[PDB]
Amino acid sequence: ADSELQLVEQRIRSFPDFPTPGVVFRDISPVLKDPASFRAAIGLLARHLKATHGGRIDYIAGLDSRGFLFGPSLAQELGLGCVLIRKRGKLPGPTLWASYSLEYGKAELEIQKDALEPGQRVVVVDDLLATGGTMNAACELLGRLQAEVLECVSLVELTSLKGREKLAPVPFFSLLQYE
Amino acid sequence: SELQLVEQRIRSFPDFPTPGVVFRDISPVLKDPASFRAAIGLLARHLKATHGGRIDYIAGLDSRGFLFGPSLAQELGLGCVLIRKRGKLPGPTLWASYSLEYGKAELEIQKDALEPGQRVVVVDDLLATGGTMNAACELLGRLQAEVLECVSLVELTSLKGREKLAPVPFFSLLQYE
Ligand SMILES: O=P(O)(O)OC[C@H]1O[C@H](OP(=O)(O)OP(=O)(O)O)[C@H](O)[C@@H]1O
Ligand SMILES: O=P(O)(O)OC[C@H]1O[C@H](OP(=O)(O)OP(=O)(O)O)[C@H](O)[C@@H]1O
Ligand SMILES: Nc1ncnc2[nH]cnc12
Ligand SMILES: Nc1ncnc2[nH]cnc12
Ligand SMILES: [Mg+2]
Ligand SMILES: [Mg+2]
Repeated sequence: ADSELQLVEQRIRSFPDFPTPGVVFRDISPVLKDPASFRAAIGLLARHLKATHGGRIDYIAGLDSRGFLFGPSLAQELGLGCVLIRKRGKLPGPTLWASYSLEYGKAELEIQKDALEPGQRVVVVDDLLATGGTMNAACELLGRLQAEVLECVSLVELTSLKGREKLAPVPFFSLLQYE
Repeated sequence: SELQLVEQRIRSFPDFPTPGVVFRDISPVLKDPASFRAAIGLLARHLKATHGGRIDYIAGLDSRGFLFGPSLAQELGLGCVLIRKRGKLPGPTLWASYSLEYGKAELEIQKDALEPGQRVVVVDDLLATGGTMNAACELLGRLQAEVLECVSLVELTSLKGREKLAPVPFFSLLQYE
């Protein structure tokens, strides 16, 4: 058992029935508050991506909002820029947008039309994968820009919600798996 | 020239999200690794110089504040606490309503985010009217935290955000009218 993974796992805390009945909410806040834990999370993700893609990445894409907490740090670790995929209405200039559902509601994601040029290689990062709706919407938009999505990564994966399978055949990797 | 790497990576869009606003887009700073690194480094060096070893935590403001908070905290060897838009955080919370340049909103913080006395520097991407950053200071004030300083990448000086935070020290890398 990797001690690095334990530093992350030990800092996840759970709240039942938030924000709606029957949801078991995984709170990442303690990971951010513990510098040792955050550093471990970024390092583990970066190690995976370095080994899996050999540096052949152009940009990291961070997902509004909790994905914002990991995107830039991960990109910086890898020497890469970070592109923003945001909740609809937040980004200026020409955009594309897509509707989707997540575990406990629905929303719309959006990306600036000039965020990526055709052919550019991207890895998508978010804090947690659940139903995979949010990540799938991100992949759909990056596809509209003719970007190649190499992989999607998160800190946490809720495997009972089968988000992984929803993303196929786009590869996926998480640090931690809960039901 | 480190500052110029940041300066060169701000775009502007008139009348977004509403008429009368000139929107400063930070996307290009994030997209250019050298730009982003320069920004974090400039912020970190300022804070180390100003506060020595007296900062306990960085607090980053949902959402665009999240882009800088964790990086800045990591650079300084500190943890980052989250101040989120109301409704987003689990557990017992405090919240406060406020006006920003182009709308109204509400921020929230977890009651156990901080212990009384602990010293915090608040980070956000951009300071306009100062309403957001002020609301964040209020929330920290209710937890009896000591807010040492507020910082941002961009400051819109004609909106007098600095005066709303006074006498709390404020520092920004870039200034526009
Ligand atoms: O796999 P899914 O079922 O789509 O759920 C996962 C997504 O939902 C949450 O975001 P949320 O919409 O709560 O916004 P936030 O990031 O601002 O918390 C979470 O941060 C993921 O992005
Ligand atoms: O100085 P003020 O007048 O308060 O305005 C500045 C704030 O407004 C913007 O946030 P916004 O509410 O647009 O949400 P976002 O961070 O998700 O873009 C920006 O990110 C600052 O936090
Ligand atoms: N169960 C959960 N916990 C935390 N964030 C989530 N986003 C979607 N589902 C979630
Ligand atoms: N003029 C502006 N540009 C970008 N972000 C902002 N947040 C508040 N006012 C803003
Ligand atoms: Mg999210
Ligand atoms: Mg903001």
